[PDB]
Amino acid sequence: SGSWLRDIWDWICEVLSDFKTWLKAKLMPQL
Repeated sequence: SGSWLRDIWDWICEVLSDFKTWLKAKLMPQL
């Protein structure tokens, strides 16, 4: 089995989620 891509998504989604909050926090001029 691969058993490797699952580990990559574990840290990729975590690091990506943190940046999403940082970007969304300064990307809401008009809502």
